[PDB]
Amino acid sequence: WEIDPKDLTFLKELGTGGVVKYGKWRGQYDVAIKMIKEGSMSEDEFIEEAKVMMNLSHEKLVQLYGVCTRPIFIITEYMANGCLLNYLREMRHRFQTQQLLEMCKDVCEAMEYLESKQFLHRDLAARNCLVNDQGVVKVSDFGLSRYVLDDEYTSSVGSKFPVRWSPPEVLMYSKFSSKSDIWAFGVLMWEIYSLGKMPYERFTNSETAEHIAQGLRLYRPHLASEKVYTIMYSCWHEKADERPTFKILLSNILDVMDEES
Ligand SMILES: O=C(CNc1cccc(Cl)c1)N[C@@H]1CCCN(c2ncnc3[nH]ccc23)C1
Repeated sequence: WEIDPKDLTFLKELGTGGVVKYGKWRGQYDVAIKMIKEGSMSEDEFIEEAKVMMNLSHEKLVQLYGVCTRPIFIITEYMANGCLLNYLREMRHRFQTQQLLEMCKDVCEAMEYLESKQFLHRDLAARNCLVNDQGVVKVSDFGLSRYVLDDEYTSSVGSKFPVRWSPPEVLMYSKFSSKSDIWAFGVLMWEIYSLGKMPYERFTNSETAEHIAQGLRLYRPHLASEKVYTIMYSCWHEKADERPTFKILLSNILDVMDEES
């Protein structure tokens, strides 16, 4: 469960927000080293659950290799093409919709696995997915929000809360469940088919919440076929119990993949 930090070679910085670096493990294996900002996380709680998130293995989940326990380190799978949000916004890729659908299926596969384990992501969004050197999308930082201490992010009334990815029952009552992950998944499909535009682009968070409370929704990205739009729209039913499962969403996505080509 614990990785010896002396086995790490740091090679390049990948981002600061704490700090993420590219490096090697025992000379050979590529890794991401996440160096957590002091005071930013409930580290004891994180460490205890870290023991659980490593048994969470799936080809479409960014793999947790271990932790170093200042700053403590989270060592994970390295994803050469970075976060899905920036990849989507690189217009040079000139994606086909078949590739976009495959991105959606990648995430849906990961989320069905998490569902089968009764594990919530709680912050699913394109900014929390990564792309590897082969172009496969995997979902990262699942469950992480439970241990972030910043209160602009903890609470539904927070300036950093994922308002645009939250169902009505989350915005009004903080009711989290599998179906708030389902809702967020549908917004993620919208992000993917919109090549990474911000959901509810011309609205504030507060306008977005009123719009959702009123029963109005995101509409169809240009690159989305009717059958793809139907899939994402189904994640946004006002009644949580009316929303599909990730198993059902996976079948719907597989069906459309067949029908395109
Ligand atoms: O990992 C995050 C944010 N989450 C986070 C969570 C806990 C602690 C810390 Cl410090 C950060 N961002 C980085 C930015 C740079 C590009 N990234 C990667 N590139 C390439 N491979 C990779 N593997 C994992 C991340 C990764 C994502």
